[PDB]
This record gives sequence, C-alpha cells and structure tokens, in this order.
Amino acid sequence: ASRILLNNGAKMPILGLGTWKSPPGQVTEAVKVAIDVGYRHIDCAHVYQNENEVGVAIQEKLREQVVKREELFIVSKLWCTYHEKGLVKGACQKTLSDLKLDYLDLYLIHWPTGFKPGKEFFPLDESGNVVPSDTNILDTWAAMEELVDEGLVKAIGISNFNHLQVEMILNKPGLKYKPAVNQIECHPYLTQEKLIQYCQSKGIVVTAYSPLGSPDRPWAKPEDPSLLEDPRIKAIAAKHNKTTAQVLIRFPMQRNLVVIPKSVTPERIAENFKVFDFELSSQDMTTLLSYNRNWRVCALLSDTSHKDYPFHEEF
Ligand SMILES: NC(=O)c1ccc[n+]([C@@H]2O[C@H](COP(=O)([O-])OP(=O)(O)OC[C@H]3O[C@@H](n4cnc5c(N)ncnc54)[C@H](OP(=O)(O)O)[C@@H]3O)[C@@H](O)[C@H]2O)c1
Ligand SMILES: O=C(O)COc1cc(Cl)ccc1C(=O)NCc1cccc([N+](=O)[O-])c1
Repeated sequence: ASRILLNNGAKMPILGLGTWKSPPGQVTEAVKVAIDVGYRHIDCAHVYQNENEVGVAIQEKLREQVVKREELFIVSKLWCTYHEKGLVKGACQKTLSDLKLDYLDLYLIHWPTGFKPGKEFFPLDESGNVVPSDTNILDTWAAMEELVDEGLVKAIGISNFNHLQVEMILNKPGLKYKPAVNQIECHPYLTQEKLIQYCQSKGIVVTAYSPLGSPDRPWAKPEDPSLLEDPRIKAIAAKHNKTTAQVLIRFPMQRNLVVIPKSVTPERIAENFKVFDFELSSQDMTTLLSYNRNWRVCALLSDTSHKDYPFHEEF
C-alpha cells in the first residue's frame, strides 16, 4: 500500500519529499515537479527557511487543478526556540501562514531539546554552547495537543526522541493524544532496530529521514561514510536495474516505515518516486541491515549537555 494508517484515522503516504537544504530559489520548482510526478507528502520545517516557497508551489498546483488539499499530506515541525507553551501556537500559525494552509496533516516536535527563545535558531553562549530553555517535554506536548483541539493540525508527533522520551509522553497522566509518528534518522549505517521495534510496538508510525545519508549536510567531512557511493549497495541496485538511491528508499518502505528523500533536481525527484515497481529480496534486506554502524549524520555536539539531548541513551 502507498499509505499507512495513523492513530487519528488518517492515512499517510509512505513516500514524501524532503525539503531541508532545498534553497528557496529552487524549492518551488522542486515541489511543483514532485506533485506532477505523484508525490502527495511533503516534509517541511520552519527552521528550513523555505516554507513560503513550498507554500507557493502547493498553491499553484491546487489552482492548476492537479491536486486538491485533501490529497496532500503536509508535515511541519515546531523549532527548539518555541517550546515554551505560550509560543507554540504562534509558531504553528507562522508555519501555516507561510505554507498558505489552514491546517497541517502532521505537526512534530522537531527535537526534544528546548533552546533559549529569541530570533536565533541556535542561540549560543560566548564559548559555543547552545543555550537551553527551561522547558520540558511534557508541557511542550500539552501545547501541541491544544493545536489539534483547535483544528490547526490533524495529528501531532515527535522527532529525534529516544524511547525513554517517547515513554515520558505515553505515560503522562491525562494524556489527550498519543504521538502518531516519531521521525528519526534511519538508513543502512543507522538501522535503528530497537527504536523502531519500540515505536511500532506502541502503535507509533516511524518516518526515516536522511535515507540517502544526507550527503549535502553542511557539517560533512570527506572521510565520512557515504551511502550513495557504497559499492556494496551499488551492487544490489545493479542486480535490480535500479539506482542506489532507489534501493535506499525502497529499503525502509519494506520495514513498514515512511521515508522522505530530499532532492531539488527534477530528474532525481522523479527517479526517487519510481520505487513501487520492484521488491528487495529477503537477502537484500538482511544484507542492508547488516551494514549498520550506529553512525549518525544528524546530531549537535554543542548541545550534548542538554538535559533532553536524545542520543546518550542506547535507543
Ligand atoms: N526531523 C529532523 O530532525 C530531520 C533531520 C534531517 C532530515 N529531515 C528531513 O529528511 C529529509 C531527507 O533527509 P536529508 O535532506 O538529510 O538527506 P537525504 O534525503 O538523505 O539526501 C539528500 C541529498 O541526496 C541527493 N540526492 C537526492 N536524490 C538523489 C538521487 N536519486 N541520486 C543521487 N543523489 C540524490 C540530494 O541532492 P539534490 O537535492 O541536489 O538533488 C541531496 O544532496 C530532509 O530534507 C528533511 O525533510 C528531518
Ligand atoms: O534538524 C533538522 O531537521 C536537520 O538538521 C539541521 C537543519 C538546519 Cl536548517 C539547521 C541545523 C540542523 C542541525 O544542526 N540539526 C541537528 C540538531 C539540532 C537541534 C538539536 C539536536 N540535538 O541533537 O539535540 C540536533
């Protein structure tokens, strides 16, 4: 199936378009092309600084009669500097205004860590440490629940939460909505078997981000492992007459994950969608899982001391 059922009764497309590092000058066209070739899910965030341009694309294709709103599944995320309960609605409405939408299908707490409120996305002190805010996960979650109650968003979820942090929410007395989704890094070098097992056992859908290894991440080092260039994965792709990326997107699909590869290149956007016409075998799957190195492309050492930093726990 093309979509997976969430706890709110809504269906989420298992393939979506990522937008981190899609420049505003190019993401409008990316999203238009993606909608043309069949994408219905777009992964957004305020911190990506391109939601206006994403919203221009969606507006235009609605106006062209290519899709209607109900067919789209638009996700955004509350940034770390807005975790205070008084700031959450404002942040959500800014995102809605930028995207020119009147609801989000899914709104996530982008990271469990709250940062000092202000204009800077990464507020630092004079020695480079990220400055935290005195906010906590449960209070932030209650503020997210209010967004559902007011119809701003149809579902809420989390991102980059370890299983203890997910448990905190599940075990909150008076909880009103369980998280629908946990969006985490996931690829053959970081296969997340225990966190996926946990999440799926609790009825939480998992979305895999950076499925191609985020080669464009701004802190990459030349010597870092490179998924798209891994000759072992290229070999699996050649035997299916598919590209490495296609293999890398199909892999989490077969683990009952949602997956959100990013591109601004029209040919790659189309290429990446062409993943429902082949199957990785059992051996392929076993092989790809065996490449795990517990290697993360997305972390922040300047915030390692945060009380809620998620990656000290095993999972
Ligand atoms: N929740 C969070 O904390 C979080 C964190 C990271 C990412 N995410 C979401 O996950 C999405 C995907 O992750 P990501 O952006 O880190 O990286 P990714 O999707 O793993 O990889 C994106 C990179 O791969 C290139 N690429 C795309 N398709 C390709 C293909 N068929 N062949 C060769 N290269 C290809 C892209 O280049 P071009 O674009 O130049 O074509 C870009 O450089 C993000 O955009 C964001 O929406 C969420
Ligand atoms: O967050 C994302 O979606 C992708 O990562 C981005 C994106 C942009 Cl626009 C800017 C900066 C980052 C980045 O340093 N993210 C890592 C990060 C941030 C905060 C906390 C953590 N943390 O580990 O607590 C990690």
